[PDB]
Amino acid sequence: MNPPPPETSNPNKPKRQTNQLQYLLRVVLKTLWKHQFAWPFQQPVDAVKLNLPDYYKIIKTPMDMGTIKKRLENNYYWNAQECIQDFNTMFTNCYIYNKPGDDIVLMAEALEKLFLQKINELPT
Ligand SMILES: O=[N+]([O-])c1cc(Cl)c(O)c2ncccc12
Repeated sequence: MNPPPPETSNPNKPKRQTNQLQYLLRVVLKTLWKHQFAWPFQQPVDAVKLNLPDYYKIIKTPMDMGTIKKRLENNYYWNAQECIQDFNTMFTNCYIYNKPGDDIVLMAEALEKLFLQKINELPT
């Protein structure tokens, strides 16, 4: 079945809140969340429901915007770069599992371009 979801808290990890990390939540994630193509990325891939029994055979560092949102809400990250790496893992996993031009990939590519637009300029 499905693996445990990625952690959204960790008391051994030091927490921080920066202007940039608040912006990644309130502006970047909250607007990506509203996109019509966001729904596949709002929660961990349910390989059992989706009948993708090889998914977690191939994807060993899963990530999703639901997990990122909870991390941001928990101040789980030390800096904005940690959060941006999670977004990139999410996108890269989708391009690894799937193939150019697949419906799910076109959705990921639309979100990625939007994501790149929004982090082009972060607050001070
Ligand atoms: O939720 N989904 O339907 C979903 C999400 C993600 Cl992130 C994927 O890579 C998928 N790949 C193939 C089929 C469905 C997928």
